Amino acid sequence: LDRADILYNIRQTSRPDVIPTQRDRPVAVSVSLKFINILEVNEITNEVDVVFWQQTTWSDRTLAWNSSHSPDQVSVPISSLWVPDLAAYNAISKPEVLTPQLARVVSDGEVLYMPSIRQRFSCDVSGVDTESGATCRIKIGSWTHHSREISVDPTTENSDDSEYFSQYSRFEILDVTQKKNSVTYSCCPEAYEDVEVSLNFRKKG
Amino acid sequence: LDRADILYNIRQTSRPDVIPTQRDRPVAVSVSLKFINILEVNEITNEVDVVFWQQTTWSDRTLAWNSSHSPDQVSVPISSLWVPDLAAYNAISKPEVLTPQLARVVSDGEVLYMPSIRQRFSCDVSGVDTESGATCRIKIGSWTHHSREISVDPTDSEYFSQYSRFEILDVTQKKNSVTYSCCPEAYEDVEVSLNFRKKG
Amino acid sequence: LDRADILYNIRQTSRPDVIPTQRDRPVAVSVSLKFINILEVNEITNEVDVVFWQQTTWSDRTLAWNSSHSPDQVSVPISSLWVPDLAAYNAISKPEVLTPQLARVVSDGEVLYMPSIRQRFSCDVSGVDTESGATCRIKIGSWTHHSREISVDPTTENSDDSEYFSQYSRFEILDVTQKKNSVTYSCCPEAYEDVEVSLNFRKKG
Amino acid sequence: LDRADILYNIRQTSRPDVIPTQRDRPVAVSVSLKFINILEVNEITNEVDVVFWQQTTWSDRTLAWNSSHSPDQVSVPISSLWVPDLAAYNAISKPEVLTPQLARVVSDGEVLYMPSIRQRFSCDVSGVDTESGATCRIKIGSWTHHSREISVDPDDSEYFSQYSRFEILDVTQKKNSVTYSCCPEAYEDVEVSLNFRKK
Amino acid sequence: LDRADILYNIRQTSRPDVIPTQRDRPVAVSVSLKFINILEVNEITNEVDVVFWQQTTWSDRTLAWNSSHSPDQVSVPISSLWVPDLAAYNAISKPEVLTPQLARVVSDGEVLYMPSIRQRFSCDVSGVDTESGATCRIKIGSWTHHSREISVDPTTENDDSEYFSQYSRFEILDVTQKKNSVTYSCCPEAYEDVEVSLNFRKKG
Amino acid sequence: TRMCGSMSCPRNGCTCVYHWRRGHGCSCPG
Amino acid sequence: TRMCGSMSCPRNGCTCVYHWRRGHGCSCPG
Amino acid sequence: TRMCGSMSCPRNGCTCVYHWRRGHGCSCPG
Repeated sequence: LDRADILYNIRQTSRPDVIPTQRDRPVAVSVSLKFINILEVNEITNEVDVVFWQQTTWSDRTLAWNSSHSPDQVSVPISSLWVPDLAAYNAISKPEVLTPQLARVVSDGEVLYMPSIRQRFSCDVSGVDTESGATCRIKIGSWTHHSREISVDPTTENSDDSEYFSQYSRFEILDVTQKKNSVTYSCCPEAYEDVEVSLNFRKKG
Repeated sequence: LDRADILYNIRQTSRPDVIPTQRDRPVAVSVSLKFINILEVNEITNEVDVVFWQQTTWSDRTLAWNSSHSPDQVSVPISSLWVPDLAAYNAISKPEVLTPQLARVVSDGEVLYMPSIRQRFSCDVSGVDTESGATCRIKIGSWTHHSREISVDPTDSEYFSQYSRFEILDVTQKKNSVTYSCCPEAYEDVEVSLNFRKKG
Repeated sequence: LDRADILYNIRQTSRPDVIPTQRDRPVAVSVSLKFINILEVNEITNEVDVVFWQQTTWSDRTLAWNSSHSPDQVSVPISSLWVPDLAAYNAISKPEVLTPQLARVVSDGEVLYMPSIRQRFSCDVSGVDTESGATCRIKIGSWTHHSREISVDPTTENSDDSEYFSQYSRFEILDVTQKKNSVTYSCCPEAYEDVEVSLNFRKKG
Repeated sequence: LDRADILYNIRQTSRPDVIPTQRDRPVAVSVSLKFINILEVNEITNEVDVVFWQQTTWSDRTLAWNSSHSPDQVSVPISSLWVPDLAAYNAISKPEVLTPQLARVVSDGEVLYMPSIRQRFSCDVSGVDTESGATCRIKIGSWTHHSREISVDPDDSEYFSQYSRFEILDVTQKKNSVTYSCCPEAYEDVEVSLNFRKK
Repeated sequence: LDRADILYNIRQTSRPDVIPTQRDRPVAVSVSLKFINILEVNEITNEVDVVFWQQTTWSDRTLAWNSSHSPDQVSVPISSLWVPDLAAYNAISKPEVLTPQLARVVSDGEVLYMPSIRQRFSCDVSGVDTESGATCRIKIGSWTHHSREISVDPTTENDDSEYFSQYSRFEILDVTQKKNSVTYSCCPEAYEDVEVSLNFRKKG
Repeated sequence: TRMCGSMSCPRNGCTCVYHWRRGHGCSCPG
Repeated sequence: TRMCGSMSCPRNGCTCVYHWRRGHGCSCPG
Repeated sequence: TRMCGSMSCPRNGCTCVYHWRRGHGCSCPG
């Protein structure tokens, strides 16, 4: 198979508006934020303006192809694929995507989408000028699917907190933590899952 | 039916640009605003910048399914269904929709659309710095369908950011009728009253 | 007929990129600007930001249907219809449409489009702080069509300074005036029509 | 022919991504700026924010029709037509088009497109507060086509806003032909000089 | 062939969402920034606002045609063509494209795309007020492709080469372009970028 | 009658204008 | 008049330019 | 010659990098 053939098969097989649940098990989405920059902090409005890479992955086995004598991956426009309907529950601006809107599809059906995103959040910004610093919490989950349809887990990773953080930023990263929540109601046997990302940062100086 | 089949049947059956009136009753739209944050307030200009989840629901019986081996709900892009043409009569900015443009269809034909919206309003902003606070009204209703075609009904600030500069004293939601000299018919709305103040 | 049938016939009959002239005769467009709010003023640049409802109507009798046992109107996305190419000749920003992009078609062929528009105009803004106030002039006409294709007239009203104008605005309306202009050139027998709306407003004390 | 027929034939015949060169010869585009307003000026940064009508015309003879017993012109969306790929070489913002994107096509194949545009420029700026004033130059030409494909050729205050902080002393429009050592063909622009000052 | 024929054939044949490989060699992309203006600089925030021409070229052999008795080039909308997925790793705003989105296609299959772009970067900026000046580095590479799919090289390499305004508050001391190749012990393929270094200062 | 270039104007209270292709014109009220 | 790199300018009043692929050039009046 | 993690760099003048999925790497000139 060549790259054109792979892209053709992916288009025929991917239904961008249909979650690729396989035998009604949930699609396992993994997500992790890598912070690149913290741009503006606002004492008055309690807003922080942040740039981050959103490492997002999931599997759609129906996309798979045999990769002996064929490329093992391709890059595919996201409009040709189902992507999870992730949202930051407490974002106060729309996410500005800075990068080409392409995902990487592996021959086994794994999908890797890592947009660079610029977005404002609500933050307690008083302690930004203190030793302990301020903390921004970003809560990310599926906007419309519960836990029987999408599961959301923090990727477990090594790389330093500030590994890709601009050294020319006015702020420094003290700590990033990424933990999972399940909100569950007496209504339903299913839960709503999110990843809570905590960004502990302060001004240098 | 699987999710793909449901979406297929919805596309065959749904007319996204036709109000799903059945049998000359108005289509009953229920709307409720859950406030997430208040960003900027201006006592001088009477402008407020607000983030809210607009919980919208209605019924479209033609979307229902009853088949065995089927999900109880699906998520669908809004371009695949009729959604009400709601507008804030007193907005002074275009609504910035922050979330994916998907609606939830329940197998009984109920539709749930809950966008997170950021929007500026012209509003009574008096006493934001006082104990009693300010009370800002948001009027939401159908832009083009009058009260014989769409009705609007309202449906505990669990969702409000604790890192906001303001706190919510009270939200109340009443039903009303707009009329203007342009148009001979009346348009139902929900008037949402947001009583809030600066934290001290 | 049901609503879907009506919308089907409207799409077959209305050609969005063809003016619906019926024989020789011009499409008669009526327009009225209803001011909702005056938002931002700039002393330095002499710009004013204005929100207004642009009440626009016209007839396309070929859209008409018998309504006695059918809906008397429908709401139709504007991309399915011809709408006039109206423009504010002297705007200094693009018009931001704030409302759903739908028009009303009545069973007699009348078309009603009333977007809420936010747009910047050039204004004397020192005078906004004076007793006499400032005046913002908005000149509206067809951008490309002359009077034998589209005629543009101010709607006949029964109204006010306002029931439309926000009572929470920093400004108050002293006066609104509406005149028509008909511009003719010695080359050509046709006229170019606009409606000039003058908004005299000032700060409340 | 009626208006619908004309628009149908224009769509069949116009190829919006194909320059309508007739034989070897260039499409002759004429362009002229009418200034409506100058909004913000910055003597420090040398940035100016300007609104202007860009009167643009050219011919595409393949669009022509017989106009006895038919309309002599029609209005056509520009997405149905080839339009020249004009750009202001020294703009520092994207052009905000303020008006409906329609052109006028005459039955002889002449095309008239006149968008109102708001755009920021890098510009001299000095002496805006003086009697002589400042002069801002705007250079407009084809972004990708040379002179064998497109040629570019050229009252004052008649549409200039009465509420502007500035007044127009003079506008002049001259043509340039730039030639480069690689190629025998030239790149044509119109240089518009706007001499203005504070009132 | 006339221009219309060429544009018709280009629309058939070109796959805008498929990298135009030819015989599983990488597509060789060459890129260079030409700076036109530096608009805002911030010593406090380390943000710079820049206007630049992004000179980009590559080949797509499938577009080629015989050019005797035919035009040797045409202009083609980029929505009809594959374009490389380049990105500035340290951009903090979306790139605002200021110019018509057309590329030049040569009869041999070469593509020349030179958008004028306005973009903000996070950048050093410290000695902007000094004789030596500040240096802003911009790192550009393919967002999703490695070196066996796309290779990225600086175009054969120039300075303030009579692109830069003269009405700007700043002057260009030097622009330099170097290439990097990042390789990991997992994988045989490399990840390529071009580092563009803009050394500029305030006049006065 | 008000005269704009070579043109005599249909009506009262007019006003002169010039269009870059169509020539001298009369902008007339009402 | 002007020499602009390897280019001798066709007339008077010409200024210099460089394009990264087309070379040194003369921007000329008329 | 530079070692990045367990990896020996192909040539001199290389710097070290760590990618969250690919591991230790060498960023090399040329």
